[PDB]
Amino acid sequence: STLFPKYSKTTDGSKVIMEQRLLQQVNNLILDNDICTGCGICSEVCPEEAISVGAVGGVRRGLVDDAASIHVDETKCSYCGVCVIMCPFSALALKVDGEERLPILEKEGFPTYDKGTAIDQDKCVRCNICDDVCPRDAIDRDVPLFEGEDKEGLAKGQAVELKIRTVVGQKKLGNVNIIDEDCCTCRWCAINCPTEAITVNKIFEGEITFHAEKCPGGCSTCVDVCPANAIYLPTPKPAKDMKGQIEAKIAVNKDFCILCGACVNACPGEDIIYLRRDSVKIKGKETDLFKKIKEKLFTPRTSKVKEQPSLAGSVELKAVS
Amino acid sequence: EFKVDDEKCTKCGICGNLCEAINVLHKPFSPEIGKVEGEVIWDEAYCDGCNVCAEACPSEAIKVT
Amino acid sequence: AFAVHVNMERCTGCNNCVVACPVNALELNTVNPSSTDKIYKVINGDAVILDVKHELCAGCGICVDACPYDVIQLSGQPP
Amino acid sequence: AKGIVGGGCNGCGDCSAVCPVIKPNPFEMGMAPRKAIYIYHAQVMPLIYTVDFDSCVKCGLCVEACGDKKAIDLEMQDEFITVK
Ligand code: SF4
Ligand code: SF4
Ligand code: SF4
Ligand code: SF4
Ligand code: SF4
Ligand code: SF4
Ligand code: SF4
Ligand code: SF4
Ligand code: SF4
Ligand code: SF4
Ligand code: SF4
Ligand code: SF4
Repeated sequence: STLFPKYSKTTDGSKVIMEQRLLQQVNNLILDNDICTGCGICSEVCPEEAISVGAVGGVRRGLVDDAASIHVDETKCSYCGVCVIMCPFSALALKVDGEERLPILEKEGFPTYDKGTAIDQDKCVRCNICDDVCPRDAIDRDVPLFEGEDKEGLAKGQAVELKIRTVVGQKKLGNVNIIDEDCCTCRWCAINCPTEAITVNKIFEGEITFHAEKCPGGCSTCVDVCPANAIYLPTPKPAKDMKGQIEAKIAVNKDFCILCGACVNACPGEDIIYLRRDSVKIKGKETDLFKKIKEKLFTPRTSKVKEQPSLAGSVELKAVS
Repeated sequence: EFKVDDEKCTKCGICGNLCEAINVLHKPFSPEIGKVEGEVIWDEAYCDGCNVCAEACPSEAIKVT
Repeated sequence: AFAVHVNMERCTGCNNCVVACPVNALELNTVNPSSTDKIYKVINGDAVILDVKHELCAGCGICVDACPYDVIQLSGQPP
Repeated sequence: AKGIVGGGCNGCGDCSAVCPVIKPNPFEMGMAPRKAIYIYHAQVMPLIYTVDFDSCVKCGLCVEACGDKKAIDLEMQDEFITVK
């Protein structure tokens, strides 16, 4: 036949690298399996229907080795890079020759997500709460490390601008930012910031509901795979406090849920979870392709048991009317 | 001597990052409460009358003597 | 809809893969049970997967994490 | 015929200059890249720039590049003709 369209799919360590060789031109869709979260916002969005979703719970827990969260048919992929633009936690990158290069953005053919992050440095106080509560590793705080946990950044007494008496006003030593390509808009850091100095807006809007009475108990896969740790197992009450109400088995915090979909993709139940997104927030104008992608992302979905065998090896959800 | 006001403390580490006496333990963050909540522990074996951390706290949550 | 494989040679019949599977736990432990089919049942001392056509598993890893002497391999790739 | 006076395809190449999809070229036996909208080589007789619909993602950049010529119809379907 002909050989040179060499399609290869190599698992180089923790990165699954999907490639298309030519003589001098390559195409590398690189998935970083340590950051994927098992949402399907990469399978719903694929214009060419190549990305499928795999064993989300097992992979996200470390019990699966011969697979990633997602499988991409690199013979069908077209290397548009729509998946790279529309993945909320950037765990997919496109490298054309050897450099991260997105032609569709270079030509402005696709809008991007407006995570809209910012930290008014005239209000932040170098607190440590925002780095501590961040579910993902996306707060880059650049502060000199004082006697707490290390040798003095300047000195305990120079952490406060003191004339040696009284403090002179304000101290604010250093600078704190939010790696805008890693924030998932969970809002743990805005809701819990002491001085209200963080401005993040959720990319998706909608509602998610948990029918606790249908969780079969010891299945905290949803809890394990939620990126924004919105889900919790409601703590059992002590005795002399139960008051005839026994307990719930699972619940969610709508303040922190980012409407990703990993919970739905991971739950082995039937319809415990109901997910429906209503509005994605973007910058960049629009496209007919983007209207199609909105229509694809905005269909309600829920779990399913006993999907069809012909597609064994992937996930299929329920279409809710 | 030392006394925090848990009424007006946000558990910001900027009080336990300075002195080696103040160790601020944030017990694990759970969406149950959806808030930050921990404790400030002060040991005599390391203090001084420095009082820097009184005004280093963003809030006025710390009075020392 | 994944595929689970049980190494019959080192299965002891402990039944902690049957008790811990959240699809098995659907029948008796759910309000208004949806589906009453079961992946594993320990017949003759070893765990047998009744889910022959790979339709009910969800790659949860509760069963791989449960078996005390690792013996359940979970395949996340299409069979 | 369809009513666009300004014309159809003149083979300028702006469409393939802006297309982001890259696929192997069957004319070059796969050794060379070509966009989703393409010609095999520069000496093709109808210089009309086919669109490869199996690989197009309908991003719509090609139509913006084509502009007033309006040669690109991304919704075209297989037409059937009977000839004696
Ligand atoms: S969209 Fe979700 S599943 Fe797809 S690559 Fe991004 S994080 Fe992973
Ligand atoms: S690059 Fe485009 S075609 Fe390829 S997997 Fe991503 S979205 Fe699908
Ligand atoms: S939580 Fe707010 S005040 Fe504290 S470091 Fe972060 S941005 Fe600054
Ligand atoms: S919104 Fe969430 S992920 Fe983004 S910086 Fe804040 S805590 Fe981190
Ligand atoms: S609770 Fe929200 S963020 Fe967490 S998995 Fe479910 S949809 Fe995603
Ligand atoms: S919602 Fe899904 S993952 Fe969570 S306990 Fe129920 S079945 Fe298990
Ligand atoms: S004393 Fe001040 S800085 Fe320290 S934890 Fe309390 S509020 Fe935060
Ligand atoms: S008074 Fe000074 S020495 Fe004592 S705990 Fe506060 S900062 Fe540390
Ligand atoms: S992976 Fe989960 S659903 Fe599948 S057999 Fe194991 S416990 Fe059951
Ligand atoms: S848990 Fe392991 S040892 Fe026990 S029955 Fe299942 S496969 Fe066999
Ligand atoms: S389709 Fe339009 S842009 Fe492309 S070569 Fe023809 S006239 Fe030029
Ligand atoms: S619509 Fe198709 S041919 Fe035109 S730029 Fe987009 S991918 Fe290329």
